[PDB]
Amino acid sequence: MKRTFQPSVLKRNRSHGFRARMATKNGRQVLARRRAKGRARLTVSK
Amino acid sequence: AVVKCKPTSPGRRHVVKVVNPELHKGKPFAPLLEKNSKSGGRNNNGRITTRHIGGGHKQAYRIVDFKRNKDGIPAVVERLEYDPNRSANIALVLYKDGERRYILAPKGLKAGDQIQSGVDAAIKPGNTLPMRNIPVGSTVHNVEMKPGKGGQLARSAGTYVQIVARDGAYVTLRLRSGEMRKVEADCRATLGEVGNAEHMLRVLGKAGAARWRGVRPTVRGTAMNPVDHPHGGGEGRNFGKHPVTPWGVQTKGKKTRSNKRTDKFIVRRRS
RNA sequence: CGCGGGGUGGAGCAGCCUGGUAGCUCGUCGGGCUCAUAACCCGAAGGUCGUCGGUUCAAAUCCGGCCCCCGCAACCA
RNA sequence: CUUUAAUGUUUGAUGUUCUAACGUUGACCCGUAAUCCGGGUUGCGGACAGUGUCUGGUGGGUAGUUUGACUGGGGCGGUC
RNA sequence: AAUUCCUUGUCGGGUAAGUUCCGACCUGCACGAAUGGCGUAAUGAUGGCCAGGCUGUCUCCACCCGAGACUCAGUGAAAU
RNA sequence: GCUCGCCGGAAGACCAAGGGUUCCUGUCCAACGUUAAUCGGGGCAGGGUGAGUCGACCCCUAAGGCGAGGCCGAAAGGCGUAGUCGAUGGGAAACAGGUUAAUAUUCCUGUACUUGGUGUUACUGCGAAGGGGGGACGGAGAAGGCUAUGUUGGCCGGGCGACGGUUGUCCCGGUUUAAGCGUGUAGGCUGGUUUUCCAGGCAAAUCCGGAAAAUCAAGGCUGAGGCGUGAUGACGAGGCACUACGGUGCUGAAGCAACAAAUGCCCUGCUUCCAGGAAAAGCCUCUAAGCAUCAGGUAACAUCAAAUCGUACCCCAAACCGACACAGGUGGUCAGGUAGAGAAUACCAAGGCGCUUGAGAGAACUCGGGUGAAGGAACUAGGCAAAAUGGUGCCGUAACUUCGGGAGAAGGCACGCUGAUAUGUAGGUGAGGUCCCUCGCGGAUGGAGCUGAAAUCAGUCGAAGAUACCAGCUGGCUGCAACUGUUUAUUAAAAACACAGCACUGUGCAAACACGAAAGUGGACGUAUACGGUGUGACGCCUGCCCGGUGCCGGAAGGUUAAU
RNA sequence: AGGACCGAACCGACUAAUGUCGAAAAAUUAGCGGAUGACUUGUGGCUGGGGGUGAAAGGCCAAUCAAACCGGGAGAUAGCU
RNA sequence: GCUUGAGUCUCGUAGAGGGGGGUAGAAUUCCAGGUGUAGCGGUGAAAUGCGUAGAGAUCUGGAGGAAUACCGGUGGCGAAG
Repeated sequence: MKRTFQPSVLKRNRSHGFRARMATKNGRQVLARRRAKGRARLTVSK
Repeated sequence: AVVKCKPTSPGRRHVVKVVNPELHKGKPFAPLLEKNSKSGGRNNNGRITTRHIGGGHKQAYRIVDFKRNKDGIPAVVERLEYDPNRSANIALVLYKDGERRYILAPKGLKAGDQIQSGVDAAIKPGNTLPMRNIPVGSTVHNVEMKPGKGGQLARSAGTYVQIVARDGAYVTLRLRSGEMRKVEADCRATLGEVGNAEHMLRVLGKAGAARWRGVRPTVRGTAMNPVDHPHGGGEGRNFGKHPVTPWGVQTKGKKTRSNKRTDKFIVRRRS
């Protein structure tokens, strides 16, 4: 079968990146919530 | 010239190709081309507005000047080019001053003729001039609506506009549909009929003959499920609903024209 | 088994609904027109209102039992 | 009172024309190397068009919903 | 008949025997002309039927070759 | 270590992606591995990735995204211009050999190349966000010319051989060499050169385009490969020498010819058909606002810089994605010998592995298969399954048909090995010799050597000669659908959808329609031979009656009738 | 020339068998259809929940679809167990 | 060879001979405006149809398609149509 996860960091960072979230208001809510729970990994980035 | 091919395979047996031995088999003029990357019916919001469009072949757009603003200077037709975007052809025309431009290809026009743009033009098919200097009952095309737009009406294969009367500042036209409308008489119209008048007789043949052009399979509503199309559902092709569009509005009988801003200029209408 | 409707001169249909009088066309009989027929014209007759009972001043009519006839339904696991 | 006549007056319903609202996804110039936009001339329409409030009609395109019970299983017929 | 309830309708052909198939009869419960009608060469991992070749499908199984089953040593689940 | 067995267009050799040290050495065996384990992609410590030419970053853009103003919208925000990002695209430059336990076009040796800064000398007009050329281009087919590469001959080195012959037309191994520069071939394209004029290129222009004439017939541009140079170099079979017994040190002959020949290159070609096949910059060229004893530009030369990150290993898998060391999935490239049309298939090469449970037994039964007397669909829902047909050349081939088919119809025939025609032919390739010559990578003539079908006859052998793998079951009646194609990923692949074609109808451009509160896009940078919708569904012979009810179009006098 | 024919790579998925606590949450073996096109796939962006997409099945939208996933209304409500 | 067959050349004559492209007027239908009023149309008679939403009739202008009055004659022309 062809699995539902063919990883590609170029494509992965364009979507779920730090700046991609920081770009819009809806995304800015996410960084707020993530930091609200005290989650060490705020987003997917090295 | 129209030619009917021979059945060497299922699907080829119904093709008829309009072949032009006069059309230049080389390459079009360089400075008059630009990219015209497809859309597929999408808009700014990325949603499909118009159905059955997308895919197909890639075509380069030829920027053709419908204006005919280079006044008076005589021009010579160098070569006829095949235009993928229009049903008509395009002629590589060179003026006397040393300028190359594309224009539409009128009917009785061959390579090497002489044309001109302006009120000083003689009555010869291919010449573009204001409509108040043209005899009534003429046969023209590429007619404008504003002094400078470029030309809107009669811009496809084998279509010809008939001027009925020239009463005052307005000229009564009898369009291709049969609708008669008055327009500002100072709008330039190109004499004669447009060529490529065999385009109508072209029968595609294959399903791809329509596919590589740019269309998509038009799905009938009665095959769909009622949630999708206003028609649909049932067990064994059932119907009963009055024919409508996939958005509810009535089709097969309902005049949707309602502008009123241009209703004033319109005299008669298609019956 | 159940629901709705029907049965009327020889034939096909009204009138029933809202009860006291049964009409129309064709057919039948008689006469006339033509040499004769058809056709047409004139005149007259013919109906237990399917059957029985009940209610009633009055019943083809309203109700019910039965016979005949037609349409419809006779289902899902 | 009924039928009617001229004038004044009172608003209203058509028609034609005009320019100043407005439109202009017409041409040219500038801000500007920018086909978006604005501004300025001008040409074409023109008190329409279009928009806002109110109003009738159409309206499954869309939405929230109703669609009885008894019942010798439920439907059906019957009934309350 | 992708349509015929009664129906395996009736006749003829095909098998020794044919509720399917084929050609017809019209008595079409309830075909029908762009919710297309009647035909049609080629095409079809399509549906139904028959003939030939061919065979263990079957008549009726037998033997043989390998992987498990079985035994030994090691490890070591599951539904209930 | 010696045999055996498997893949070998892969189960091999390398890149991208993605992982994130899994790479190497020493050491250890609790836990991990479906068993043991002194073993390992496991634990522990240490070691390992070296760049001006590869990639990324950089310069330049597509789809598309963000988007100063601005337009729009309850707010958020939406759209979009100038701009600015965004490769899978374009653009400057390296090949060969050697080495480490592990990296190397990165390190060493040898030999070259590119783009800029700066300075001197000799000359000279340079100069933009502006203009032109260029970059720059489709599918398919065919032919010629080559190379990669293989076969073979010759040559050199070694051998002459544990059962029979084997100094012979004998056996084994090697017989490799780049980038760059020079030459500019086969071949491709285009007529060159000069003067003048010009409402064209938002300005200018000597550049480009156009119109006149003058002159000559070539010039110019491009271009694989070959040949020299690179290289009296390197490498190099195999010996001579030391073995911590892993390998190191040293030396080292031959190194050419011929034929066959690609899907690589020529080809970003040529021909042809049509559905008519990115953009921008680098690069080259011309001028403007101007600057001109300048500044800069062109050629040669001296010299300096070329920074930063990535680089180990896996990449058809015990390391990526599948919960697992999972019979699955994963883009691109190289891809030998024999038979063969072939990248199929059978066996082999370089190379890599025997799949992480094994030893016995030979019961029923089950799975994967072999063979099968007599019969041959009697099986069964049904010829499901198996069986069988299966290649090339030639002969032959019906009803019907849209005149292409049908058809590879059906049905048959000939194939092996040796000799001969011919100490291997037709044919292909093609040196030496000769002559000519606008003299070279040239042209005719010449034909050895090399290579090599098919055909006919004759002879021989077995049961069988397309001997294996590989490799059609055929025909007839008939329903549906024209046909290719698409579809329920994970029970339906069909008669369903689609389809070109037909018809009615909507739409005169700020088009109808659709998305969107709107602006603004799409429709279309199209305009009635055009666009949206519905219905039917190739082609052929046709397409009969009804406007009652419903829907819709046209006409509005009257009646009815809202806000006001 | 061909939505041409036979047939690998590639795509797809008709039959049978094994499998059904499988080697695997649709695969393996043996045969299959397409294989110059309406072909195929890589890289990369656009379209989004009554919306998207759709050669139309109510199939597809991260193993989930006649209205996805996550959180919040919410300890929804229950004449039901 | 000849020339009376047949055929060519030099010059004129009559003709709806044939094909292509233009153009004119009458008449009919429809369309727009104005005048104007209950019939119009039709047949043996009648009726369908048209009409007070204003036809027919009459005037003005226009859009369109086909056929060519009188000339026209048992005239001409053509192989025939």
